[PDB]
Amino acid sequence: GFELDKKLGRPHPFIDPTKKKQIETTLTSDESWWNWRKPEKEQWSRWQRRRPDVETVFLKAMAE
Amino acid sequence: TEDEARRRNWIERGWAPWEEILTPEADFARKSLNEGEEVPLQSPEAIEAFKMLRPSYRKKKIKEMGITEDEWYAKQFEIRGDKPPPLDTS
Amino acid sequence: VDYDDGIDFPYDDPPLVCCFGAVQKEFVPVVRVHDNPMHPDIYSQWKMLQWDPPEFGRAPGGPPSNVAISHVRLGGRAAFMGKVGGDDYGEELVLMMNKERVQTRGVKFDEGASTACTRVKIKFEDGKMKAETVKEPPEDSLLASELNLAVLKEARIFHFNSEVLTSPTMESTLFKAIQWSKKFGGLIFFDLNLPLPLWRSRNETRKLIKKSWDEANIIEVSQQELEFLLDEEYYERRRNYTPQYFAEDFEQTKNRRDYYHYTPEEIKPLWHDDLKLLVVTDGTLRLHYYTPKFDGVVVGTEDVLITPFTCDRTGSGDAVVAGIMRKLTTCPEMFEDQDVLERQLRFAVAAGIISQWTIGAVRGFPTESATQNLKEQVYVPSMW
Amino acid sequence: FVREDYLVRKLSAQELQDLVKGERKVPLIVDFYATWCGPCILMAQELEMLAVEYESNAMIVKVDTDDEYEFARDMQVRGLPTLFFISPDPSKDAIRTEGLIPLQMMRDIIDNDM
Amino acid sequence: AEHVRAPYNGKIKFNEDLVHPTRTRHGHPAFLCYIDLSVIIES
Repeated sequence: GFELDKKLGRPHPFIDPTKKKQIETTLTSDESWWNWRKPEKEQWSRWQRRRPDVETVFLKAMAE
Repeated sequence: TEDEARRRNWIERGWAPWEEILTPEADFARKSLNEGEEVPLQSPEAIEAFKMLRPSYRKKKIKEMGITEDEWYAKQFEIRGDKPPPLDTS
Repeated sequence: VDYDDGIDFPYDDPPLVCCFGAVQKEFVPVVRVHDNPMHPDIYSQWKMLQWDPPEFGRAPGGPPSNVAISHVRLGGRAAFMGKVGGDDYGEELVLMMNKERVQTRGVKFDEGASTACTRVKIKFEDGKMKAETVKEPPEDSLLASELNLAVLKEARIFHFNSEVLTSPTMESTLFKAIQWSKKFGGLIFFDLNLPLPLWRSRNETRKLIKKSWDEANIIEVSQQELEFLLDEEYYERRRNYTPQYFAEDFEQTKNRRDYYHYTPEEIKPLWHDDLKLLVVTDGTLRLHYYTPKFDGVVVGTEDVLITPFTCDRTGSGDAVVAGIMRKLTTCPEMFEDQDVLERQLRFAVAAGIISQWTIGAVRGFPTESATQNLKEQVYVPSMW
Repeated sequence: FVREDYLVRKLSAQELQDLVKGERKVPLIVDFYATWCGPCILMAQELEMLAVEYESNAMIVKVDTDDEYEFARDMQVRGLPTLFFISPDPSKDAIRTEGLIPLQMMRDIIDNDM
Repeated sequence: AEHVRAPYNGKIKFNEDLVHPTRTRHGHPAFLCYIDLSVIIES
């Protein structure tokens, strides 16, 4: 599996799933300043959709 | 002068120093902008206002003071300044 | 009634829907009096009433053929059931429905009739000129023997408008077709679209529509239609009310547009046992939905001012109804899940929004891809 | 000196009643329209073209439903656009057409039915 | 003015007692640093 696909260049995750850890627990907006609090309601952005391109279509086809 | 101007404001223009109940953000803005633009805060009131920006710190402080949150919220709406002499209705 | 028709088949996807009524070009049925007319001759000013419309014409509907075409453009399969003449205009209408991939196997031709032509006689009763129908047009002259039982068997939703109630032949044919459709398991979609005669008085229209209203599983009415059917003056007074001294909450101070959500207690007179979904549409701005279990509103929007020179609201309600049917035929959980219902109704909101950006109802019906793109652009990703 | 831009005349209910009552030599085409109706713009242009075609061999008039709503309802108008083709012979019966019918359809009706 | 940007997704770990609270020119609470502070990102 890993440590061999990474050596040979075969498709593999960038970070080994076994050597992976979560990021613990962060501020809960009750121990945070006002400027670092997540908004209560999701905000419309006009950048909320990912931009289409050739690379995504070709990668999905090659994954199929 | 700034003793008769205030009296004239009170009498002719209805001025009164009503209590402004502020959020921690507005209180910190008032207490911290009195020092400078980007300076290490030195006045203890500004330091306390900076600490109160996190409600967790406020909860720990009120727990140390041994009082619940509800009347601490009610403690905000207290009339500041001097009190008038009591009424002797004869 | 007694037996079945044709040969049983698994049937292809998406599920078929049937639109029953007249096939006409444009012809918005809902007509009322508006107090803001433009120049009687200069039609270049009349676009100003498209971006400041009368409230009854915010998202106008049309003939069932519009709904069928819109439903097919949104990715569904639809069939139209009706009669046209054997002249050039009837063939033109059938060709229009065929190029839109609407099934015309349910269309009956009449070689001796002129399509969309009605014979009337002009009389002068009590000093006022009037007319009375001599020979009904072929679109109002479909007989119960001319129905297509294969279509009624395959169709999962049966759609019709209250325009057929203005013709007795079409009324009898409609009720026979509803019997056939309910026999085979289809759902009845009543899209009111009250024509000009049916706005005369509340009680007369209630008596005229009560039977078809009670024969429907899904009903779509506009805000004006619902308020006319319940009480126009009460809601007019309620909208005009202003507190005398102070507002009861902060939001009342903003003088925002009224989006009053009718309680199911107010809807109670119009409710019956077989009604699975009632949708009240304030254009594309609001979609008030009512089910036996729950009720709510879907917040939408509109922007015809983004294209002032191509905007036209004709056909927007047809697009909304077509989107509703498109999501109903493929998402049975809409009738039972409120969150799913709102998420799928946002699709119909987007479809109605796009349909207002083009001159012409049929010409401007959106496709499924464009409708989904607009839905994902307008709403935040958590509301998809 | 300056020709008018529109040949289709707008009439009231009373004026239309007087026109129908009086002697008529050419076919009378009555249009019901509303300025808030989107399809009525195309119908207006088509009827202007038709009036240009039939110089004196037909009479094209229009009635606004925001001014004669009750009159339109009496005349069995179920929507817009709606046209009434009234023959000069009182014995014959008028024809009501509903929808954005083609100009050739109007020509056929006028030629072979009025 | 140079901006230090986070090089990884993670959790910021530093002691707030070695820094002095201030207020930015944008109105935000912040910490002024006059020492060789070490900040840990738990990626």
